[PDB]
Amino acid sequence: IKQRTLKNIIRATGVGLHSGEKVYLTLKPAPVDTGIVFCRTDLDPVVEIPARAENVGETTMSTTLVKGDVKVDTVEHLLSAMAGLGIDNAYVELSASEVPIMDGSAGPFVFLIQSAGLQEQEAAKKFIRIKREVSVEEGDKRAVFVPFDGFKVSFEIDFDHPVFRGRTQQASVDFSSTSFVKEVSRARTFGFMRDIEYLRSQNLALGGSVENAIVVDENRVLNEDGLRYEDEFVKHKILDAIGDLYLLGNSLIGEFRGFKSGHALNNQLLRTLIADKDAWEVVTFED
Ligand SMILES: C[C@@H](O)[C@H](NC(=O)c1ccc(C#Cc2ccc(CN3CCOCC3)cc2)cc1)C(=O)NO
Ligand SMILES: [Zn+2]
Repeated sequence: IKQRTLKNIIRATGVGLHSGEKVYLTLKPAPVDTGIVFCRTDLDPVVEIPARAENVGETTMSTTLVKGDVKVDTVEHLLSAMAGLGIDNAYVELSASEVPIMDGSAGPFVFLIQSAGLQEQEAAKKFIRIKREVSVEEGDKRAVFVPFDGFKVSFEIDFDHPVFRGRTQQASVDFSSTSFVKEVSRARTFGFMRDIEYLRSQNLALGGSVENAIVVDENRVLNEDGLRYEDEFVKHKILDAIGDLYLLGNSLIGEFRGFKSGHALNNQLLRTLIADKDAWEVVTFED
């Protein structure tokens, strides 16, 4: 009902998944109507980039926010955690151009946010409510918003790989009955060994390891300790979608369905929705 921020400042450290750079992350409370703002504190002047669809850059690997010649790479997992915990306002300070990958999931971030504490603010919380279907497609990929009285995220993947043979590749999460933390937050990012070796040849995925990603070779999951969920891969796609959806700037009242979608198509959906003014409205929980 009311806007939420952090109660205290909290710090964490990690490595950027693509850049491999050590990064210091500081989450800070922020005033009412700030939204989630990334701050590049290594730069003078400090560059603030609100986590909004208009600040997304063209990047095929992850969601990247850009302002001038400055970027903040790989924001989706931390944004998913902000969205999952209903954090309206926060500054996310970074000492480098990439959010740390942590364990590849939103687990460390949801724990970090809860550890900082939650602070109720003196302003009504606003939600973006989907009023009509908005859909984007490209080839076999689709991402759609549908009106829904609540918040629901559906995803389907379809990989031609034996690890995916008979494995859950579709999942739907209705957040009125399911906990973001319990069933989505711990889902780790994943990569196919071929895709990974190719990113490595482009000097990308430098901070990647079996400690922060599920690595799938031609036969099996390489990670010795296995999966956190039988449907971990599709649950991570849901985690990614929730982070991308949070670039709308407010919690969503609606349903998202993704069909082999990724950050590029998710962002195209956000832009089409915003441009389609009659397809959405910004409302309070009471309204
Ligand atoms: C939708 C998601 O697929 C998407 N994830 C990514 O695109 C993504 C994930 C992980 C990585 C990585 C990595 C990495 C892991 C291990 C090794 C070491 N070895 C290399 C050879 O095999 C044995 C191990 C090197 C690098 C790269 C990219 C996402 O979550 N977007 O949000
Ligand atoms: Zn991801």
